[PDB]
Amino acid sequence: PARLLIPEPRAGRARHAACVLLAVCFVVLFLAPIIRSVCTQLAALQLGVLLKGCCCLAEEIFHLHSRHHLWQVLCSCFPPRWYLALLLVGGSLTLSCLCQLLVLALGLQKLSAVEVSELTESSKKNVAHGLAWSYYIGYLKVVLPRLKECMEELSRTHRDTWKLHILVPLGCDIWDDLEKADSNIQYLADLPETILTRAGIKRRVYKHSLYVIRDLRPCVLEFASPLQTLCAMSQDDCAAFSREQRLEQARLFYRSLRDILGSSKECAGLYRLIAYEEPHFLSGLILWHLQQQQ
Amino acid sequence: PARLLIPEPRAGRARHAACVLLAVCFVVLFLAPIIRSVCTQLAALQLGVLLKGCCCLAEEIFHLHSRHHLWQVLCSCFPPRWYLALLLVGGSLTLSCLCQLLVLALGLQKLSAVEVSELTESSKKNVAHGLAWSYYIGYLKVVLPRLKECMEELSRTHRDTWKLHILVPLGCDIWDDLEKADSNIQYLADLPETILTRAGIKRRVYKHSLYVIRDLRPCVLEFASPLQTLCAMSQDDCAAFSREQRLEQARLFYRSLRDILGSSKECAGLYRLIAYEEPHFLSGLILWHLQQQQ
Ligand SMILES: Nc1nc(=O)c2ncn([C@@H]3O[C@@H]4COP(=O)(O)O[C@H]5[C@@H](O)[C@H](n6cnc7c(N)ncnc76)O[C@@H]5COP(=O)(O)O[C@@H]3[C@@H]4O)c2[nH]1
Repeated sequence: PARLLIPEPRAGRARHAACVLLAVCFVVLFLAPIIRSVCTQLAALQLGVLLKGCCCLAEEIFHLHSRHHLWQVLCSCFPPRWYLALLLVGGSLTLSCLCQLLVLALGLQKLSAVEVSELTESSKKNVAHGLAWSYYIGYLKVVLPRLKECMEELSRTHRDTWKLHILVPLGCDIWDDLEKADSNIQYLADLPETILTRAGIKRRVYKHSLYVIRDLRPCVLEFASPLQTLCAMSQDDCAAFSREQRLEQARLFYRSLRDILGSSKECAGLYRLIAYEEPHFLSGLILWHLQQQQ
Repeated sequence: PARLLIPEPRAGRARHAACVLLAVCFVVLFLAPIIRSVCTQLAALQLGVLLKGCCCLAEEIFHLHSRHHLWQVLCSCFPPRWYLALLLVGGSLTLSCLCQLLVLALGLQKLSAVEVSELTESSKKNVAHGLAWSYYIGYLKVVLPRLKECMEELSRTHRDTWKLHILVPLGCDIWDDLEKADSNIQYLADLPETILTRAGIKRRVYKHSLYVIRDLRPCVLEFASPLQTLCAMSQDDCAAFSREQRLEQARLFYRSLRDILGSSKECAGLYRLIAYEEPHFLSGLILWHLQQQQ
């Protein structure tokens, strides 16, 4: 199997390194008269933060009813601990205000790549987590409990392997015809369908397929579909989206899906996530996962 | 029809208000000796930004190969115009460094609601835009060109109305049985299906339905499905997601879908977005949209 390097979540040791550098710099400040001097700089920052809120009253007043329907807007305007800044302003000029305005005009407070990356993958509001929730709720929550009955119905036409391997290709190749993927992968038949009236559509139909892979074992197998969506979210270039970020979002999607099916409760063992990169081959990986459980 | 208040995109007039306040404050500074003093504050900011990059070398060194595979990491570490800060540091102490570290330790640089809102909806990497791209590529790109042929095939069993009204309920109510939605909405039949081998599944089936609404007109009609996903992304509470943000994300989804089908090229006039809030009724709105085109 190929080496799976998916990124871990952020541990948050940067604050620890900042604290250590703070303590070391205080020790070198060792080897009372200057503490007031600290305040002469400190509220100098906390003015400008307030200034940012003042400018954020600018556009938000054009969004009163359409986004916020007064006190809600000013509640949303500045960071929530606003009284510390005024508390520090009271404990004491135009140069500071003009410097903060000269910063805020030219826009030199642009965050870097790693900061927006941690802000993206920290919140659960990016593309990959929402799309993984869509794939979990819309498909996997519904089909997977009805898998064993259709398997038994085809059985009247190996109980360890009655699962649903989801191929998750961390990359670009997504194929509709898996018989073009290898000469070893062969189509045999399909499962009995599933009929559900979902979201106004009456009798929506979910299907499957059964693939026999030999040298001599059957399995159910399909691709994780919405990666295909990402495959058109950068090729068509109508979304601001790059290939390196495409690989990043695919790894994030596999990580989020692994997390969701980790704490899943209905999906007992019926799923089996197979993920890979491009280093024939795919049948060899399928056979390795298939023999691994036995 | 109900009043549709969807939020406009950010115009960006806050920078203009900052510039005006800058010019006015410079005029009051009117009515050369102090400009060097500006630099004594100015690089005082640009040190600390560099300090943030120093702390962002901390956790990123635990993410060398798993996210970035040296120079790529330091390239991603600080904001890209790094030389202006060192240029300003050269033009001239421990108090400034300790103040910036004391800020970065306690974490008082937390962005407000409106800043993270503009950062979210500014980039095309939130939940609603990616999910709208999924609904456009997976379903609307495929089905809609094959609509007229199925309509003509049922016609051999009103050409102005041969469309697909997508009900987009900006809210919480999403129903599977539209006959429970009103006594006026009646199910009649379904369109001939669509069979496509998509993403490894052989013979995936797309269906539709035809609803006759009288007092005396037929139409095709369905719900925008993945809003249902959002309806379970906060009720089950396994995602950090609120109801006010649910209404916000639904409005954002309708806006993004309106934008995508605005610049669409295959979907000629075959879609017709109907969106509403909860103020019987739904049939009255459907009849108003249906009579509006004629
Ligand atoms: N009304 C309606 N009838 C349909 O047959 C249908 N099929 C798809 N869709 C909607 O279009 C989009 C395309 O599916 P996508 O591939 O991007 O992810 C889909 C897809 O990965 C998976 N899935 C759903 N139905 C099938 C299916 N029959 N076969 C394989 N996978 C499916 O579940 C994901 C989410 O489905 P929904 O989020 O409930 O609505 C889908 C989706 O929004 C349909 N909408």
